[PDB]
Amino acid sequence: ITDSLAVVLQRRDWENPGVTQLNRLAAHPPFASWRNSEEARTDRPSQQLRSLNGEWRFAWFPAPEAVPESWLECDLPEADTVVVPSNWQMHGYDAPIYTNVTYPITVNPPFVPTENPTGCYSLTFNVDESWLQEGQTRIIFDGVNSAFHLWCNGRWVGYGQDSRLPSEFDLSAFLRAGENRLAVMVLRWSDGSYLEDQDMWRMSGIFRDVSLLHKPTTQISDFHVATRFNDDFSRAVLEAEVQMCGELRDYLRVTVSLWQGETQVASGTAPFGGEIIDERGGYADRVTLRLNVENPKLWSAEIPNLYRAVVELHTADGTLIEAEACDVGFREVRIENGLLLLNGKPLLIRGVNRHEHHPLHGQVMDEQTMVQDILLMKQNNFNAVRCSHYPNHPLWYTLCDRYGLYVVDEANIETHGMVPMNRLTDDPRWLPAMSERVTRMVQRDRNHPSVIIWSLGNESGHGANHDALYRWIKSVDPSRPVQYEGGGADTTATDIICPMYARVDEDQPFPAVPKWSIKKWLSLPGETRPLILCEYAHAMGNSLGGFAKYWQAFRQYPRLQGGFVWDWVDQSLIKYDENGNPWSAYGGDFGDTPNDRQFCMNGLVFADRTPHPALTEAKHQQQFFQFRLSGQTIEVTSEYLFRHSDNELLHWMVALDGKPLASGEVPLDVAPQGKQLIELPELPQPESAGQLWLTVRVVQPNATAWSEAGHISAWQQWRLAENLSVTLPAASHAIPHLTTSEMDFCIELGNKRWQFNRQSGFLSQMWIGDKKQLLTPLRDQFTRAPLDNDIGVSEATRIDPNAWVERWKAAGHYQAEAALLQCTADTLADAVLITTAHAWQHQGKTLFISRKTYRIDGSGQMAITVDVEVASDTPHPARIGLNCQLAQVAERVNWLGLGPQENYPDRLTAACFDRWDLPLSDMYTPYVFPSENGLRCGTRELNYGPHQWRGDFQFNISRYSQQQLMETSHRHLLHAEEGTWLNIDGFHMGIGGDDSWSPSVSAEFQLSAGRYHYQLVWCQK
Amino acid sequence: DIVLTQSPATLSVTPGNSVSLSCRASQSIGNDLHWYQQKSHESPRLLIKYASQSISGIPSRFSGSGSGTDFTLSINSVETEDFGMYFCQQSNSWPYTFGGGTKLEIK
Amino acid sequence: DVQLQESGPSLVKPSQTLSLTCSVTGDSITSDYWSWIRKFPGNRLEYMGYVSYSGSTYYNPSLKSRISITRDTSKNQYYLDLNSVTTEDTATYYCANWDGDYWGQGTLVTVSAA
Repeated sequence: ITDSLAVVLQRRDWENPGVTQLNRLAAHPPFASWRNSEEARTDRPSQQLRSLNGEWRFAWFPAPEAVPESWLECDLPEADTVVVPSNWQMHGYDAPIYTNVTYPITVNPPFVPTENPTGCYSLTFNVDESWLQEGQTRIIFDGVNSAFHLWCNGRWVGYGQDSRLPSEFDLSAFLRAGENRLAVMVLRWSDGSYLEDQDMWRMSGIFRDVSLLHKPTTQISDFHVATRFNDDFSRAVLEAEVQMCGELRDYLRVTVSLWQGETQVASGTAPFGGEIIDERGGYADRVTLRLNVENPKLWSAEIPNLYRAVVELHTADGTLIEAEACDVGFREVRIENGLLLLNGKPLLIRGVNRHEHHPLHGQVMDEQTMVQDILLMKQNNFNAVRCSHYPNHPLWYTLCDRYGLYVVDEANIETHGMVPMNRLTDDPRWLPAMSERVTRMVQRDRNHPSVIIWSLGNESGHGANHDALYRWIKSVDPSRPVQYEGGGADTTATDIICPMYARVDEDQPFPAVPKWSIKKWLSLPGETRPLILCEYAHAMGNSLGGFAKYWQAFRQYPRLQGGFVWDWVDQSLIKYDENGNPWSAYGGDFGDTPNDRQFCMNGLVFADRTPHPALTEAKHQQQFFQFRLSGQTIEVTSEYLFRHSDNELLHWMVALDGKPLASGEVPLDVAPQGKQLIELPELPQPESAGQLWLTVRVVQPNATAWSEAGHISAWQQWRLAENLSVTLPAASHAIPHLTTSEMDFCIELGNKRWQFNRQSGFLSQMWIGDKKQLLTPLRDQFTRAPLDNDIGVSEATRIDPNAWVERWKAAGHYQAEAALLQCTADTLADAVLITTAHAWQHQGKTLFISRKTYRIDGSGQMAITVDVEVASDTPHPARIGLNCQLAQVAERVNWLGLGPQENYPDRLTAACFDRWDLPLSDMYTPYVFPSENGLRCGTRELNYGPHQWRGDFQFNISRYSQQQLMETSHRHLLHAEEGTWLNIDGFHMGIGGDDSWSPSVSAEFQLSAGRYHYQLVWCQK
Repeated sequence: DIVLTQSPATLSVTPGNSVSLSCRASQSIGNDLHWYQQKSHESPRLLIKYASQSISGIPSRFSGSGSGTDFTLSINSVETEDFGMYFCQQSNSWPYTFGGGTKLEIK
Repeated sequence: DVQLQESGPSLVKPSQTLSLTCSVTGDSITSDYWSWIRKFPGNRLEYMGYVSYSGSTYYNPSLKSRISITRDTSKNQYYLDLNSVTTEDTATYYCANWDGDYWGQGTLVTVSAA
């Protein structure tokens, strides 16, 4: 009766931050209740721990109030059979909302909307009579979003908030032998939502596991581990504090044993009863053991040395009541003298922020996915990850512990959408709610070695609540530093200056919360903390420009210990078309309102875990070996702090314009922080013209746990020499004929013919034989289909006049009209010479001026020479080159320049100069939100079909015009055009990326010279 | 690629008795080893995933253990419906590969 | 609930292209990763490949570029195309989701000159 919906729902606990839970057990590290020490030791599975994951019955309602009392007693006819865990939006019930800042619901704390999507889950299951004789049977939900009430066998059990941490209830007295039934009612919105405003899809449900754990009556209630070291780490102390619940009987003992493999390293036994703590005594229900470990193997992301710790609760006669365990990693984390140290050396964090996202499963995580992510990261030169912005699925820590990644664990607290940001975090009334989001995280994850820093949440301004919570942590677990960026990045609530999007060299001095240039921030008066960016280098779409600038500061300034790139995966979701064809969806694609569109796609990898090209630029910049070339000696520097180059080979090689002349291989013997000298054999040197390039690669000959054999971990290339070509071509056998007309000029020579339209001034067509080559005339191009960064936050509604695109738009770039100023043909001794001039103007303003000369010679080669003039007072153009639509469509593209991957000017350090050959398909980058892409810089020669262009340029080539790109919201809607679109740039502006909501292109990468010159040679084979 | 070797190739047992099947990887695959059952004229059926994780709808008598290179599938008290082929499969690295299989027959 | 079913020719000639269709009912093809697995006459299983949500494909190197896996959301089906088949391609072909929870019934395809 008092179990009635009617009664229960009445209190509206989900509209009250003063009730965060009802009848929930305390937090603690992961338990299994093994009843045999070996299983515990070997991490075998505990029969005392049962999963309730699977098929559950579910029914959706628009408001908690629309639930029928019946539900409590019996299933529902119309209840569907759903799989758990899952996100009900993933099943169709309601839509997922992709909003960033702006809260999904209306801001009226602590109220929530009356229309509040309720999901009723139910499960019928069996409890074995043995579980009811003794012990305690409790239930666990690893993640319920956002809040929920619970009934068992028609009785009300409890309530819980906090989507990202476990809620546990003792079912001990509601359970009946055999058949039991659970009724779980999950509310989408609650007062907890006010604290969960992270930039991500807004979903709901029982999205993490459900389990049953059977514990003895007298049991281990919690335990913590700690490791102290001596000056040189040659000796450690493992300290374990154990607490128990139940009746304390003198025959009770505890044994803590430390294994390393099969080998027991240390063991300790004792009975309950701690040291005197105060005037009343000590804890009789606790015991602390201390094990001495000589020459412990240390844990690090470089070498994840782990031990196993077993905690046995037994009686003195040797009888085991129960056992728990955890992996142990010996490491010390400290900030000392402005530096963050790990095991005494200073880290350089090569990290990334990662959300729990699956395109198919929404926010439900699985082992496979976790592992994939981990390996990609490790393969790509990452050390660390930040749990943006809440505690993750438990297994995560374990994997990191094991594979080796540093983890920053973060409280599930984000109130980004309040005004001001502080509003709740400065309010004592939210102190409790917040408090639980921090404390429980710590109680749960504190024993993992991978966790090296605690974070108070994200973007919730800076309030007195943070200060308190930060102090709490420091008191409770001084083993790790605390960080929080809110309120300016350097408040009293953080041990590290941890801004987001601070530029390297430029300051952004917003009122109250400026973002100084990182190099400058450190030397502000009185400042002494280390600086590590919590988010930097916004990887949204065609991005990552300038990435290297960061890497370089990091390397030059000690107190700049790296940062976390934003972010790992694109938060795109899968949708299906008219023919059961899938496609990547984003903000607002689910009729979701209000929404932030593409803003959910900032990953380095696509939702399927396939990489964006940016990923390489990272990989290379973050590489652990560094090179310098001096004469014919290569100096190698190791950035490893703990390990020796012991699975590393260096391959070297010399080549002249793509042609290999020499190769070597040399095994690296460099210690962490060491140098290795490498002298090369006498290097060949040819008479032939061209550039000679040295390229080196570090290879991992043997496979590791996260890499295959032959994995390349680093590389670098240098230009060694140049033999300039002092050779004049063979005087043409033939001579081209010029046929004039009033419409055009024709040039014929051989089967070849070229036509220039005298009215437009462009080369309108060309034939090889009877076949035409163009579909579109060759013409000047000064624009580009806007990248995400060019656009920023500019919308049709709300225009951002500062966004590059807006400027360009406003100035007429996109709609300027050419103007023939001149077009002449002249006959040279051995060639024809065409000469043109256009002016591009908009509203009587001449933006640019293009002046060319085409010169066709007996060789049947045309040489284009171009010279642009850009008005000082017009926004600098995105680019400067030509384009045209070719008639042909070939299978491959071959070029001699940077590649193989897409590379832009402020994003090309990872690319190598060489001869690349790839399929056309590979020259297009499927950024879900179409834009200019696929560029390759420093090209010297490009070959497509019978064409060959030569010079110094950047280019791109696909089946999509710039216009089509520019006009398609999703990549799935693009259609291949008639032939091949070719864009050949003499120059291209950088892509930026410091952030994606303000101009981020550094000046060095802006086409601001005024005068631009370039030349080409088009010809055939 | 990763090679999975299963042993024994064939195992005869009398219903009621328990058995354990072995699967070893040529190199470490962490916990990315799954077990499948396959009967004549039928598609494979997933029994255990990620070395030891249980699957809804599968008899409780099936359990998995192991990590790295050595894994085991155990059947506590074999039933007649258990006779057939058992294959392990790794998903740690592409291409995913299957073991050669162990045939479980009545003795 | 979800159901998968293979369809297509049971007999093909050497050198031709073997093409199979996997019809998915109960849920969208955009809601999972899809695979093709085959069993050779000698009880040997081979994971041919799979297509994930982004459209990226993974093919077994053993297939020497003869394989193509595609999708059609409008028909809620995905396909397997194996070119230049030989007697070595005679096997029972199955479609299943990446998780391995849903499998088709499997279809025998025999490659013979006759």
